[PDB]
Amino acid sequence: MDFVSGDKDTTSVTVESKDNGKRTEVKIGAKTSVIKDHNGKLFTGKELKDANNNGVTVTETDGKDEGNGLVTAKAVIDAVNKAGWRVKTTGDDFATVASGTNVTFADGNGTTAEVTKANDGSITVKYNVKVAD
Amino acid sequence: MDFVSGDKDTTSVTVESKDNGKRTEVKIGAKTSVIKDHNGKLFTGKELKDANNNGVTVTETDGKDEGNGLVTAKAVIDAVNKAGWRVKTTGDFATVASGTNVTFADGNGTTAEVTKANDGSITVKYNVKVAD
Amino acid sequence: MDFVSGDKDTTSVTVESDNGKRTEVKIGAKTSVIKDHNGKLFTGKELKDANNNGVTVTETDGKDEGNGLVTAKAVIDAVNKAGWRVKTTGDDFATVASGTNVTFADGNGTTAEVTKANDGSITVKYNVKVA
Repeated sequence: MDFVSGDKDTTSVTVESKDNGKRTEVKIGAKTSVIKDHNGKLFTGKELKDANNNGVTVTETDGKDEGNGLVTAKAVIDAVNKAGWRVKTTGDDFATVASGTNVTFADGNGTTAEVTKANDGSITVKYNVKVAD
Repeated sequence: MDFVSGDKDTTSVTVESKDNGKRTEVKIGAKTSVIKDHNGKLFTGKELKDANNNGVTVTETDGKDEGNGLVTAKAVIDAVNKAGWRVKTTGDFATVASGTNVTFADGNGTTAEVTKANDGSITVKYNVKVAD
Repeated sequence: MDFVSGDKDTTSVTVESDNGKRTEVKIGAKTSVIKDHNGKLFTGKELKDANNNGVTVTETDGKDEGNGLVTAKAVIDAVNKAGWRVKTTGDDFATVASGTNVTFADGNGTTAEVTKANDGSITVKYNVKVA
């Protein structure tokens, strides 16, 4: 009887006999991959390790990770929670706006901010000008 | 022959002999975790159940879920589709999820101009309207 | 002696034998593909049955209801192609995905000011330029 896996990356089955005889244990585990991220954009281990060098510290085990294995709930959740779109900050680079981050469209000098949300969920942002007298 | 699993959270293997005498069935399954969300931010079961109290009803089974198990496609899809960034509503916050249309329109004495570069980068610019 | 799986969609266990005496047991994990359209994530069946325009979905993915597990690449590719749409005046709509730079620039008689607080909260304000 042989025990082989469908996909070597998703499922890992190893048979050992660490009892020096007659006791054959079959270890069945799920190989999981880690999801990385940078500048609000999700990256794999190999991509982030090979393409980016600045400000990032990637381990050797994560460096060889090409993201072909499965993922847990926590990994996905944290990945999305660290992912989003970047906005240009004036004072002159970029700031990462992830999911759940509050963005307030306020009014300033001689302007009137009007941000509305329809029942369909569609967002309409509009600025007005006030000219009296 | 022994049948043990690598990780108890990702994989669950149970050996039983309930199917009558001499018939020993080995059930091998993958333990999956559920993904929750609130205000466009993804939370685990335990996180959503324990941190937030208002307007939310989380079951006891989901309350103990720490998200150490695997996840299915539909769960991830719905989670992302219920996740996004919040905007201040002037009338108090509104959740902007994936795929929802955000229209930058112009109003009184203003001119909306939203352009899309080849890089995919969006440039939003407002103008003032002074004719004659 | 039976080898059965808990969920047929998440886990697949098959016992096979080509001639006599060699019985191999293949255990693999059935994975589902995550699709997307207009920045919104869809399953295989949903995209295939509900959407007709501009999209070509295979039959194997057409029956996919997204009940199986997912790999890292699938999730990563799915999220990075998902996001929120903005009205472009050229018009129509434009899909803004994750990691995409959105610059609030100033124009005629306007002054753009986008600031980021310590909380990470973004405050965008427009000013008027009257010299």
